[PDB]
Amino acid sequence: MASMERFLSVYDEVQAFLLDQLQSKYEIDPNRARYLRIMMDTTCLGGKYFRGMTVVNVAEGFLAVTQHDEATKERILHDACVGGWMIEFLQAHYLVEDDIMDGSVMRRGKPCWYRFPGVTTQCAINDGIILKSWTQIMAWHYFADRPFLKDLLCLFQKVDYATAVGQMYDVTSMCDSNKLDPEVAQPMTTDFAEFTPAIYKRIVKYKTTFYTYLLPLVMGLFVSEAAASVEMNLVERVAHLIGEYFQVQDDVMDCFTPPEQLGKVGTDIEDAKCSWLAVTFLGKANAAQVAEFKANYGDKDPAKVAVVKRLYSEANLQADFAAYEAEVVREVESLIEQLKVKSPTFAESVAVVWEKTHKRKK
Amino acid sequence: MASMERFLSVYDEVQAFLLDQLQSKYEIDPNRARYLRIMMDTTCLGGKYFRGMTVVNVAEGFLAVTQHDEATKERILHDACVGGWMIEFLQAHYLVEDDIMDGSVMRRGKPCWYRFPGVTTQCAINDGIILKSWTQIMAWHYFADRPFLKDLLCLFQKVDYATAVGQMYDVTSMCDSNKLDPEVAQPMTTDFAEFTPAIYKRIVKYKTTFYTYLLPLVMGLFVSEAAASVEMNLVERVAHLIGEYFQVQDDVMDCFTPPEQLGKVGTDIEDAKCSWLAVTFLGKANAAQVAEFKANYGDKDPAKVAVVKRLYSEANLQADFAAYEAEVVREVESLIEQLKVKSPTFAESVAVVWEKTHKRKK
Ligand SMILES: O=P(O)(O)C(O)(C[n+]1cccc(F)c1)P(=O)(O)O
Ligand SMILES: O=P(O)(O)C(O)(C[n+]1cccc(F)c1)P(=O)(O)O
Ligand SMILES: [Mg+2]
Ligand SMILES: [Mg+2]
Ligand SMILES: [Mg+2]
Ligand SMILES: [Mg+2]
Ligand SMILES: [Mg+2]
Ligand SMILES: [Mg+2]
Repeated sequence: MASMERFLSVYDEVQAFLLDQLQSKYEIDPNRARYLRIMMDTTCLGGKYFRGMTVVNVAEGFLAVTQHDEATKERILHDACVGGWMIEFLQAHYLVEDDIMDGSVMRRGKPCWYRFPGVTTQCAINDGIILKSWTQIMAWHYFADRPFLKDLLCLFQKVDYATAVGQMYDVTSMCDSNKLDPEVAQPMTTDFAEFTPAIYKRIVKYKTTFYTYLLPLVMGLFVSEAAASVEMNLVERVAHLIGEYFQVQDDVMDCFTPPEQLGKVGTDIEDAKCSWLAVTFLGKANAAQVAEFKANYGDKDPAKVAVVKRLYSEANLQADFAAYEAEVVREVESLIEQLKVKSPTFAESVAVVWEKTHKRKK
Repeated sequence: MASMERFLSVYDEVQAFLLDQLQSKYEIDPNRARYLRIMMDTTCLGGKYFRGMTVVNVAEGFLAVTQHDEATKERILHDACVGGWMIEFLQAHYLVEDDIMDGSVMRRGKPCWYRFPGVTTQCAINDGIILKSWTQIMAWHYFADRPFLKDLLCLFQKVDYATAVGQMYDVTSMCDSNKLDPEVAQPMTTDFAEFTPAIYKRIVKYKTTFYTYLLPLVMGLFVSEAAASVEMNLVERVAHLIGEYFQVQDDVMDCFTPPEQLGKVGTDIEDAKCSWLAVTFLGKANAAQVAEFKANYGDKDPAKVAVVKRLYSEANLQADFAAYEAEVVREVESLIEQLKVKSPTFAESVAVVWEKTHKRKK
């Protein structure tokens, strides 16, 4: 796609500025500059760029239906790219830490950043922190004169906070709430009482929906200066729904999608994560099925993992997924329909975003 | 001290707001709210609060020499406390990650946060991230109406970035620059060619001086609205000097100060850190001394650590420290003298900050 290459060109423009600043104002040596360049490329590139490209196509939508000088058209497009990358970089930040947390071995077909021989966990933690720091630097540089600044930084902060809170919920999802004690080591849940749709929804919302759909959609609105034209309660509502779906997809892909296609090696079962599959299974399984699940979940043992994957297949889970997908298509159509009232151009943007998500394989 | 208890009361006011927001807008359950409260208390409290109390006494300085209503006097003091805590929280953030990175066992007399049985490294990484996130939340809440907002956030971002960059330099200080390769595992330096005053100064500057002296001093100036009265080039110059000293202190304390007094268990030697002691030793040691240092540095082996501590003691390092301290007192007096020209009230503030630092034991 031609549009994806134009977005990727602003990355090179962003990377060159970021590395020159390091050299000119932070006294970095060539080899450490090289290291961070490699770190940037590995962590930030290789993905679908769904999040970056959403802020671009929300922005383009308005550009087709708005009178602007050629120069303004150009600057809004450029703004959409920097906004895109900020998000991309913000995700990169979260991925790096997520991988050390979930103990993953592979991201986007290459090894996980911390698993690079010359990196190790002790560098990666800081590398991630720099990735987040970058988002703010490229904000204060590029958007220094822009009206939408205070508002962009405020949303960024808040979206970021939700993500950290969501991450906290997720990494402690295999614990019993009432047992949580910083002084006593945490045992897995034996009863799985916190594997409810409710508690799962709560997790997904904060860890996924804010940075994945809310942020790019509203960021496209900011760069366009079109926040006022749409009803923000709908955007929050649509973003949390497509966001929920996007994470449900990610969960099934973890178990049933081959790594070569996925680019990721599954880790949920071995980590006893409160995934949609675990929750949905427990949502329909019988007494014998449940007991066998309890005796097998949360182990790195290839046999116990296989017993669970068989338990999922037998429970006919891809039937439950198609019934969930059917109900989401309804509610997304609904909300897109609602969005036409005030902003037809943003309503289609959401129709396109939903389409690309509802279609993904990796 | 009475002033330290008043600052600590705003912490309780900050913590209560932060935890109520979680409950009201982020759907947190009592036990997870309890967890973060404990996490906040352990990471943020227990320290000297040098950084928080500096923004307070810079602010008070101006208040004694400026006409203000009782209400304004009160609001500026309150602002100084929130500014103080932001910094305290920003440090807390860095400490948590620093401890996993340096592999430390003890912070402020208690175990390192990640070493709490009920925490583990996988939670701690995110906990740290939340600590940083908090600083921004309490910024956007408390300083939403304040003129100094854009300027405070901009400095915070930049100071934060330097710290991450400084951290990057520090964790890779036992490597050879030219060998750094994300694909090849990193061997210790055998030649120690990057153990120069220059390279050490470069490290300390970015990892310590920005968040420890620059940030609180200028933050006190912002809350007072007094940035214009002082010359910023002097503040940057004085903060990087006292900051250098503060880190030099931290290095000697690592080796020669007993943990019971320090609250920390030393880790530099075992990690082959580019510390002031290592650099200063190599700066005066002979051929036989150097070779023995090379064959012993960077090991967790109690015997090899002891051989190094003896090498430091023999090289009469506390003579070199007193000559460095003497030269810093000169240059700090100098800069304080320079600061009297435009701002006598801030000049004393720096005279007091230097005094407390030059006096510390822990
Ligand atoms: O399966 P992955 O690693 O793609 C994941 O969705 C990433 N991720 C998603 C949301 C927040 C985050 F920090 C990280 P998860 O959390 O491991 O499921
Ligand atoms: O000895 P410590 O742990 O007090 C240290 O100064 C902390 N610290 C200082 C600066 C930045 C940072 F992230 C952390 P160091 O780095 O381990 O020497
Ligand atoms: Mg995760
Ligand atoms: Mg993961
Ligand atoms: Mg997953
Ligand atoms: Mg360190
Ligand atoms: Mg340390
Ligand atoms: Mg130290």
